[PDB]
Order: sequence, then C-alpha cells, then structure tokens
Amino acid sequence: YAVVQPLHIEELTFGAVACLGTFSATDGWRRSAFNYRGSSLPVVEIDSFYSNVSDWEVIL
Amino acid sequence: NFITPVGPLVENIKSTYLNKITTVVHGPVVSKAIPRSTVKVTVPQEAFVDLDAWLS
Amino acid sequence: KIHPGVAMTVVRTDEILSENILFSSRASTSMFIGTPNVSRREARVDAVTF
Amino acid sequence: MDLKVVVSLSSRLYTDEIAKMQQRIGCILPLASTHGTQNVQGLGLGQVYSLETVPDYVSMYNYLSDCTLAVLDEVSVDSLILTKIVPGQTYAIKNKYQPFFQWHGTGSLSVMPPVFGREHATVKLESNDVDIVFPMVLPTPIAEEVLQKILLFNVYSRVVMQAPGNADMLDVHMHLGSVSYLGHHYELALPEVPGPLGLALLDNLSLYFCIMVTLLPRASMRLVRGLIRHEHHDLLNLFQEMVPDEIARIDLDDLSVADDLSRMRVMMTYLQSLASLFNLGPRLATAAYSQETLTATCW
Amino acid sequence: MDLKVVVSLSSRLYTDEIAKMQQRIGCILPLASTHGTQNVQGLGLGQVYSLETVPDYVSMYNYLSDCTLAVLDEVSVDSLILTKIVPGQTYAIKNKYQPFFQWHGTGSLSVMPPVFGREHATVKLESNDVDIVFPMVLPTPIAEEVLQKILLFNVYSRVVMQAPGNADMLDVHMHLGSVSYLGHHYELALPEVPGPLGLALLDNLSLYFCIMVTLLPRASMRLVRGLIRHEHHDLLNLFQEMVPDEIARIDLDDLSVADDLSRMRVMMTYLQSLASLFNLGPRLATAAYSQETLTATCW
Amino acid sequence: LLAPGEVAVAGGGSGGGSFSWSGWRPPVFGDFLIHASSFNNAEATGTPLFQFKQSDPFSGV
Repeated sequence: YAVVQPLHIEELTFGAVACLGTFSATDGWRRSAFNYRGSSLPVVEIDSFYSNVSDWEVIL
Repeated sequence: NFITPVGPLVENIKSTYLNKITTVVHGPVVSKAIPRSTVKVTVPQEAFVDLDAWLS
Repeated sequence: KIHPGVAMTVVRTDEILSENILFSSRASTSMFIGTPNVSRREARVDAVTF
Repeated sequence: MDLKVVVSLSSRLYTDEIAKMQQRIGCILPLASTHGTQNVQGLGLGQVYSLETVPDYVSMYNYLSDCTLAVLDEVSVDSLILTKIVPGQTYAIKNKYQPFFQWHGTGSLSVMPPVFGREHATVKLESNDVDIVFPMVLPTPIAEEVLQKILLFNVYSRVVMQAPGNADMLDVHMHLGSVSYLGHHYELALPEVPGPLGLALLDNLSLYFCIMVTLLPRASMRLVRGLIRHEHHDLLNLFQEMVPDEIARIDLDDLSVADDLSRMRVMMTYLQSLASLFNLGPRLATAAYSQETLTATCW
Repeated sequence: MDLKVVVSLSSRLYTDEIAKMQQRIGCILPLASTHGTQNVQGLGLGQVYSLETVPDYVSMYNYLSDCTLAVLDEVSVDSLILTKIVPGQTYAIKNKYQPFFQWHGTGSLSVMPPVFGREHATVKLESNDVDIVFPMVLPTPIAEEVLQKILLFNVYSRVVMQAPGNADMLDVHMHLGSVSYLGHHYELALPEVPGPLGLALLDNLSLYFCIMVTLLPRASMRLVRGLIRHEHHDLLNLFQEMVPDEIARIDLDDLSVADDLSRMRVMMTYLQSLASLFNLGPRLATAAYSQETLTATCW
Repeated sequence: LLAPGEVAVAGGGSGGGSFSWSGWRPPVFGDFLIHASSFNNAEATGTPLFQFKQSDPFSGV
C-alpha cells in the first residue's frame, strides 16, 4: 500500500481465503520429503482428512 | 473467483493425450485401490504455515 | 544508591519434592465395583476410537 | 456413535444445590474437553467469567466457538451426565433460561454469554467451590440485536469520557442499555470499562468502513436526496426535512451507470465477507417447538 | 430413513395441468411441514408470493432460509410425491426453469426467490384454486450479477422519474440489460419501469441499500475518530488516509449525541441484514452435470 | 453391495435396517479430463487440486 500501489477502483482488493476441509487436531501434519528426479522437497502430510470446500472470503 | 478448489487426488489414469483424474470432493478422502492404503493430503512445507503456533 | 523514603518486605514461595510415606490401617474402607464396558465413539475417515 | 460425558464432583453437594441444578436439565453449557470423564473445572463458563476479573463479552464469545457444547441430561449427588453436541446429529433441547424469551417453531437459535446478568446464569456450588455459569441462548433475530447494542457502547462510552451533559450518558444508556421484547424490557449488564478484544473487533469493522466509503454508488445518494423532500415515507422519516450536508458535498458529478455498476460489484464482495464478522458464535437450527412442553428439536 | 412426502389434493387435476407439472418433475419446492402426509396449501410460495398483496424480496428470502426444501418425483391425477432435502445425502436434480441459465459441474448452485416474472415461476392449479410457485436455482456467480443489476435498474428508474436530467434511460438498458458468465450471454428482462414507490420487489431492498449508503460516511467517521487509542490495530492509520477529502471534513458536532446515536443504530441493523442477504441464501453444491440429461449430482 | 442404503451392510439382509451407524457418509468423487502435458504424472496422490474455470462454451477438456 506504500511502495507500488496506493489506490484505485478495482485494485483495492488484497486477497481471499477458502476452507479446504477438517482434520483431527492433536495429530496429523507430519513432515516428509517428496523424492523425484534425484532431488527432494520437504512436504507435510495430513491424516484422516475430510474434504469440505467453501467459497472465498475477501480479507482486507 | 475463477479458481474453484476440488480436493485431493485419489486416482490418476496415465494416458498419452487426455488424462483422466479422479479426486474426492466433499467426503472422507479414501483410496479406491483394491488393497487399501491410507491417503494423506500433502502440502509443500515452504507454503504451509501453522497459524496456531505462530499465534503462540 | 541513595535511600528513598521507604523500606521493602519481600515474599517468595518455594518447592521441596518431599518423597513421602503413607500408612493405611487394615479394613479402613469398603468399596463396590461395577462391570466395565467398551464403547465406540468418533469414527473418522480411517480410524475408529473405542 | 456414543456421545456421553460423566463429570465427577470431588465432594458431595448440598440438598439445595442438587435441587437448583435440576431446574436446568435440558440446558446447554460448554465443556472444555471431548472425553468420557472430566472434572467440574472444565464444565461451566465460570473460568472466563469470574468475579475477580472484568467480563470482556468478546473473549467469552471466543470461548464458546472453541469449546464443544453439551446438553445436561441427569443430575445426582456426585455426578452430572451430559451428551455432547457434534455436527452430524439431532438433539432435543429445552427452553429453561431465566430471562425468558419465547422461541418460534422452525427458527434458528444463537448462543451468547450471559449478557443479561451474572446472577441469572450461575448456580453456585459452594460445596465444590465452583460457580457453574450457563450461557444464554436466544432466537437469532434478537441475539444480533443484543450484540450490536454491546459494541456501540464500547465506542460511545469511550467517546463520552466525563461529560456533564444531561443528554450524554442518559441517551446512550436509554438507547443502548435495554432490549425490548413482547410486552417486556430487559436490561443489559454493560461493562464499566470497554476492554480489549472488544475494541479490536471494532477496529476490524472500521477497516471495512474505510473501504466502503470510497466506493459508495452515487445514484443511491441522489435517490435519497429526492425522496427526503418530495415524498413522505416511514423509512426516510428518520431524516427530517433537513438533508445530510455530506451527501450534497459528496455527490456533485452526474450519474454514470458504467461507474456505479463496478462500484456495486466491488462493494458487494465486502458485505459478503462482512457477514463473517457478525456471527461471532455458534448457531443452532430448530425444527419443532412446543409452547407448553418447552422442548425444541435442535440440529 | 423415510424422506417421502405425499401431497394429497382435494380435487382431481385436469388432464392439462398434469402436462404442465410433469414438465417440472425434477425441481426444488419448499415445504411447509416436514411430516409424511401434507396439504396442497403448503408447498407453493403462493403464501409469500401472492396475487393479492405486494411481494417482497426480503420477505421471501427469510422464508427460503428457514423452510424445508423438497424435490418432485411423481405426479398423479390426485397426488404429489416429493423427497425432502436433508444433510448427508446426495440428490439428482434437473433444471427446468423458464428463464434458462446453463449450469456447470463442481460449481455452487444458489436458491434465490423468483425475481423474473411470476409466469416463469408459477403453475396455476385452477382445480384446487391455488398456484404453486417455484424458487429459482442459479449458479451463484450468475445470481450475483443478476441481483446487483436489477437492484441498480430499480435505483436508476426511480431516479429518472424525479428529474429526467439525472440519467439517460437508453444508456441504462444496455449496461444492466445483459448478463454474461463463462462465455455464455443471457439477456434478462427488466420489470417494466414500475413508477410509484412501493409496488415492486426490490423497492425495500433498494431503500435499505440507499439509506445505508447515506448514513455510512457519517457513521464510519465517528468510528475511526473514536477508536484512536494508545496501541490500536496497526492498519488503522493507513486506511484512514484513504477516505475522501469531503468525508474527512465531517463535523461531529452538527448532530447531538442522541441523534447521532439514532442514525448509527439504524445503519447497523440494515448493514447486518444486508450482508447475509447478499450471500444468496441456502446454497447447494454440485459434483457433476450433464447438458443433455440436464441432471446435476448435488448435495 | 446390493443394499438399499448408501453404504454396504454385510451379510445381506442379516443385520440390515440399522441405517444409523456412526453416520458414515461415502465420498463424492469427481472426474476431470486433462491435457496430458498439463499434468505431471508424478504427483503425490493426495495433493489438493484447483480447477480454473475456462471461458469457452461447450468444451470437453
């Protein structure tokens, strides 16, 4: 809001948020690697997921 | 608003020209393979941010 | 390090980790026992809790 | 599949409080842990709402939406038996809260902290050295009405710091102090000091206001200008013959549809997210209610 | 679990009215009572959308949110069979709605009151002297554009009636006349330039919108000035610069605390009731759709 | 598998008619047709997906 873009009509929005599902607290989201092409990527993994999508809510 | 979340992968057929992908929308994400194996949704750790620990 | 008009009184509390001894005389209490059970609850996607 | 908690008391309770607790059978109160056996310390709303600390009324809301509600089922000398409220089940719940509001069939209920009084909610357990504080539930139309009353007080009490004005602290207490209902007026207990987390909620509200004020459609402003003079209406009777000077100063340029259109498009997306700010608590859906039986079937 | 509901008719239907209702065999009807056997006076919206009194948009919205939906399965000479819509179940619907909008798989369907003509939503049953009215089911992104355009067309029509110098009607019909979503273009119909205040659906929606618009710059300015504290939300100062010059000059002394408190309270009750209105009410999600069979797999 | 309820009850008719057991709801699957060069086959089988809503009518991919 200070460096590049103070203000305009459409350009006011900042971002949105949606919900992707409910999983059990106290567990889940361990960390693991994703091995492909002789190189790894650290990845988290969630257990017992239950997919449940809602729409986007504007944050600003 | 033109991007709609769909859900985790469940099945993927690997085809030369037009693949066929099967996800699970609104339900217990469960593997459809014949010998069952637990499915766990994976997010790159670079992007995943625990909002509950940062708060603490 | 000059003195103000007043003094102070300081209070503090401490903990000891005692490792005690207990004595209970014979036939002190009488107890009644009920039958135990297992119950099912919270069947999630992969896991069921009992 | 099985939804039951057994809250065990350390010490037997007295014959007067077992009788008082039984009047609350069928009432909701939120417990801390979702486990089969628990202490009394997690049971009520009592820890967040204590006698030694000021009631925030917004940290209390945040405690409800985090906890897991349960319905009191059975009371004895050494136990209190409850059934927890989980998403995918239906429940039968009674209307037994003391400031009595009457429910409609096929309405939506709301759960809010004991706004009307500390004393209306608590059953004091002096045997177990605890006060069990029940939450107050309301119909949704009136619950939102009370939540608004509480927030505007956090602003206006602070705006009017110490004013000898007969107008001030008498208008803001007659307007915001009470909630009327069918043939009744119910006083609200409002905090002497508007604490944090209540002002921090109003800070977020303002951010939405600072945005919306730049994109207001002007065609909307010119309509109210024509109606406050030419026609007579009950909605606009609030404005007298006098017209807000701000509007005449805000609206000068001629109307253009293509601009007011995209103003409406951007604005409508903020109201959709604004609504998330107001719910601020758990909501129930009721499908059947008997005026005499005082038992709903909530979902 | 039994979801069937049998609607019995007082008198046999004509061989024509069977052809009319069979054409709408797959579609959602809101149900007065959740019991197994029912009357015909219950299912339509003829109670809320009636020929004798003026229809309201915000009144039908309050009804559809509470009501119980249902799906038509079979029509007999003297009968109507439906199946209730309840959570945790997957249903197959068809789209038979006279103004035709295309559906998409994995989208979000919304159930909104019929803002097009009555004739498109109704089926008249002269044999029982009732008309059954269906709600309209749009994809939510289409329903939003339709709402805010007919809402503006009502504000612009009433404005040009005051002084024709305000706006140009030909430029209005071409902007607000069309709706386009995902390469599909739909030319909606507009409610015939009503003319008096109080005869159409949206007139209460526009009045609640137009009054909330005018009160906002005054009410929003009391907040940011009243909220300034020692350590407030860090974004508070940044957005306060954003407000227009003409709003920053607002003098809070022009209105007494009593009148200022009255205007702010009226604004919040419209603001809160207008937020949830724009969420478009009860929504059905989708997981499949077939253009030729017109059948969506919704839950 | 050939049972009226949405979930299979074993034993055929035996133990059949409970219909209210832990409210186990089956998953609703979705099927997508993708350009094979757009999707890398080496994906984690569980990664969340996102569909961009195209703007050409009557498409098939």
